[PDB]
Amino acid sequence: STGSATTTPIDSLDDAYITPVQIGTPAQTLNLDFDTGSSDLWVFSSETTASEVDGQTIYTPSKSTTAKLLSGATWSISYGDGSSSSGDVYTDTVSVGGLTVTGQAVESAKKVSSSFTEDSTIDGLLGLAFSTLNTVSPTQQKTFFDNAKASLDSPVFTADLGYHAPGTYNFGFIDTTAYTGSITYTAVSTKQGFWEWTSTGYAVGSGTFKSTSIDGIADTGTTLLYLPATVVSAYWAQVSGAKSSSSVGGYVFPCSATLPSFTFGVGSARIVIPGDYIDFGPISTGSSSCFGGIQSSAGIGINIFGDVALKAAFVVFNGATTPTLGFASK
Repeated sequence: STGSATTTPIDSLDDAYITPVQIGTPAQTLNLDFDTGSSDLWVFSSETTASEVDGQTIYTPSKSTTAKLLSGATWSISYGDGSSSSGDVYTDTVSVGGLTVTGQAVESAKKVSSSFTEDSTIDGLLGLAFSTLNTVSPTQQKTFFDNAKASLDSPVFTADLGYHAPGTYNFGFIDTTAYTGSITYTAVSTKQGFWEWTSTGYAVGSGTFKSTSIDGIADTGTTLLYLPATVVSAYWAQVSGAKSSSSVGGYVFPCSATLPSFTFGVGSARIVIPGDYIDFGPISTGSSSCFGGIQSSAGIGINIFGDVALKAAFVVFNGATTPTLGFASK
């Protein structure tokens, strides 16, 4: 089997991407944030505290003839941005782009933190990291990809995120028309539950490539590119007037600037992030200070190849017995 679904930016900045997902019988379609940095499929629901729902579409398990309470199971998750959610668990039929999994754990939110409430465009998350990170207790549950893998034509999914435009998540096949050149594959460590890999270095604009190992995670659920402070300083030093602002919470730059590109290495290959992809717009409405899309990871504990980086590539998440990651230009 295969599946193919379009993923759409939630706003004009590409702050996140939503993909429609069918849950239950008859189908209830929710727009979920596919997140290769976590491993829970959770949704706003009829069980979510009413004051914490503000415009989201909810899953109502009582209206699904295939929903079953997973007795005794609870979940609770906290994300790197400080947001969180928790609740109980149903199993139900879940389909993405024509690919169907029966018996998928659908984690129903009883509580969500304010940032989820305040984002009316995201109805939940669909985790695509390794199932060892799944938070369901006392019986850990598998991701949608883990459940589908055996049925897929090939045990892979691909992320093709657009810049200011829709893109595609495919399951079970590699669309050879969706990228240019060849796909360069690189090793993955699953020891932390992430799609963790080592970039071979970077360049800023037309500058020379610096060969240096940068361990980080391919995370579709993180908006920006978080890299070591040395790398980030070298980037922003090429932008007149750019500075790190403690009050804003990262590097800002004059909105009048033209930003240089940023290149990262994948083995001997190179992925070029155009400068425009690094512009996240005014820090507050009407400001002439703009927020940068490359930020320091120094306070995180891990480097994160988020959407800013991944949207410059066609990315293969290869879930073979030994997982690997593939990157191609597009």
